[PDB]
Amino acid sequence: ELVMTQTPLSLPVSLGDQASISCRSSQSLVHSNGNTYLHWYLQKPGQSPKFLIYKVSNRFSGVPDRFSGSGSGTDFILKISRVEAEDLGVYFCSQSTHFFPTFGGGTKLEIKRTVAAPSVFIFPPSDEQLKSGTASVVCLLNNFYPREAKVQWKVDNALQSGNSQESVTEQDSKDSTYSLSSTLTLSKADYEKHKVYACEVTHQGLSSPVTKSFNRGE
Amino acid sequence: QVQLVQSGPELKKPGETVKISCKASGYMFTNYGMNWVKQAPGKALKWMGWINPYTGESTFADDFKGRFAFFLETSATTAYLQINNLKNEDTATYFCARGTTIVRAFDYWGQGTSVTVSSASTKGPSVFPLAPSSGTAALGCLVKDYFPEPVTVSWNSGALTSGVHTFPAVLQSSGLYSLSSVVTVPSSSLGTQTYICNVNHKPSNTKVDKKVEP
Ligand SMILES: COC(=O)COC(=O)N[C@]12CC[C@H](CC1)[C@H]1C(=O)N(c3ccc(N)cc3)C(=O)[C@H]12
Repeated sequence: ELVMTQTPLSLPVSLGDQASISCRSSQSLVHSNGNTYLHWYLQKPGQSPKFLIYKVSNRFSGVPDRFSGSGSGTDFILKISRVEAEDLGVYFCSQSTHFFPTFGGGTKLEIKRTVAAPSVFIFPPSDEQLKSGTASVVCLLNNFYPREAKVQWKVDNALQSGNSQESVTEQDSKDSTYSLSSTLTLSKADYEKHKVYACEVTHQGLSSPVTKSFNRGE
Repeated sequence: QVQLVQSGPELKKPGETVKISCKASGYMFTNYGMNWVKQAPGKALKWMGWINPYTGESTFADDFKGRFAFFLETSATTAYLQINNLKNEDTATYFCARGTTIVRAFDYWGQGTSVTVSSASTKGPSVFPLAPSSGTAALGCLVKDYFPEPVTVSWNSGALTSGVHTFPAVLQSSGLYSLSSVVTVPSSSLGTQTYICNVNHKPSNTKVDKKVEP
């Protein structure tokens, strides 16, 4: 069967620069009938793939001219000259010259942009949840770059470990930033043992860690 | 316009059967291939097979011989994928994609249908407001303790899309998912504009709407 190999797995690239994704089949993709059936798709996060390039070098309808396919035989390139924020996603090549059609492993294209500080918001647990018997405290870091961020929780000024979770969005398709939530989950009983609830953020954008807090019953 | 609209998410027990539908519109149904592609959480796409509406004929990749069938309802321009004897390795997102045979490509895809194979019963989420306090204020819904993925979240019946982040679901030691959806908004509209998040978790038939106030 037909291995297709994409490189790189992840391609970091700056706005306005050129991105090159390479794709390489175990055997030649030229059909006995003259044609090379190598295609490119793009999948943005949560979304179904979108048809991008067909037969090596032809853009599909509605596809920006800045996308460009090339190569022959066993090796192919997709070029995204002058990159835009909305170009973010996973790029797949696909051969259908030989039965059965295959897809390469995909290349995730990441944008690089200037550092950008988070906005931090804290959320007490609600009454409705408190009366359901648990307490979740939510800390939100909105629109930041780069991704890596240190979020510590402090409860009455004691450092917490291993009782919170983080979730991170995909890079935003307009401004390429990330957002993150840290959630402290406690039982309503542990919760009422303390008054102060604080999340302290450390990030490349901020010159000093930012702390966002509240005392219970506010 | 070519549209490929597929049936909603499923939860199934190991060994059961699932039929997934993909309703096609906007073109002569019988003149293009119907292809099915499997995608596992975090994985490359895999071509399962296709069926040829014109001949009724099906063709499968090696890995998908045996437990997999494709059906057609020509009159209703609907294609199906049935999987028998479900295993955990079938837990995935499945896409139908139209085959434009003139250049042998998949030009239009469905939105995907996610199928979780689990021994566990479903569990609808509890939904709690994340409330704004004190020119830009944040506010949200906490969608707590559900199984399986996914939930759909929208704000104000979809009429508010800007400044909204629905986070990836995370698992807790309990075996269940939780996520938050937040939005940022002008802190001046807090006392005019009313904000409702709409949470939908089909595998348990939970459809909640939750007012988020100060
Ligand atoms: C040896 O080969 C085999 O065992 C079975 O081969 C396949 O099923 N090939 C494929 C190739 C691309 C795509 C997916 C798979 C389908 C397609 O569009 N055509 C196609 C080709 C030619 C005309 N005229 C119309 C339709 C196919 O045959 C299907």
